[PDB]
Amino acid sequence: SIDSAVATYEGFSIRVHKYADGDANVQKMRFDLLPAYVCFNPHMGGQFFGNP
Amino acid sequence: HQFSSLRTPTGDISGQNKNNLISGKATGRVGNYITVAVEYQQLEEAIKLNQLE
Amino acid sequence: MAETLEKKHERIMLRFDRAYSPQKEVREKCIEATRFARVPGGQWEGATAAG
Amino acid sequence: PTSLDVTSMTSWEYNWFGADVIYIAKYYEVRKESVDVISYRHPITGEIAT
Repeated sequence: SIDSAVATYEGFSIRVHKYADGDANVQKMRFDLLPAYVCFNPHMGGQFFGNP
Repeated sequence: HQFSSLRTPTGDISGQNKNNLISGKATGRVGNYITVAVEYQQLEEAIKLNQLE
Repeated sequence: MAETLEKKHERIMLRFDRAYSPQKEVREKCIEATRFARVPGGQWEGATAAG
Repeated sequence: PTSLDVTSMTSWEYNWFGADVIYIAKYYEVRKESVDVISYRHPITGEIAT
């Protein structure tokens, strides 16, 4: 139950946590995201350039 | 404002440092008068000056 | 303004995707409920082959 | 551009897949204003009418 929220940006959700240090009177925040990549078949893509 | 991001294998930022919040401004100021002045004498306007407008 | 029917087609496709995105899981539950209630073998789906 | 009001109320134990919403608010006020009333006093078919 730490002050937390989700922010939206064109179909992407990000989690913001608000936390603080009581003794030093400093208020801090953090934005987080965790991705995951996969490559199904290497033979269905690549690089193309203009041939001479 | 612009920000930079950290990249960690498990999400540790305790060791590193955070972003700073530097604020900048653009200023605009006034220039100089654009003045144009003319003068002529009473007899000149009495005899010679016509179609002054 | 999209005079051609081609340009109106991808707008329709985008609208279909936008409509399909949120209302996806509720319809999954509805389909699962109907299948569970009526299909003769639908009460053990998800573990048909276990051994 | 599009900007939404912030409430930080929901997302409280709930997954998100719908990311195409913008929150817009209607705002009602009540005020005391000075207005000028006009009194039409035509005797025909009733006379007092403000």
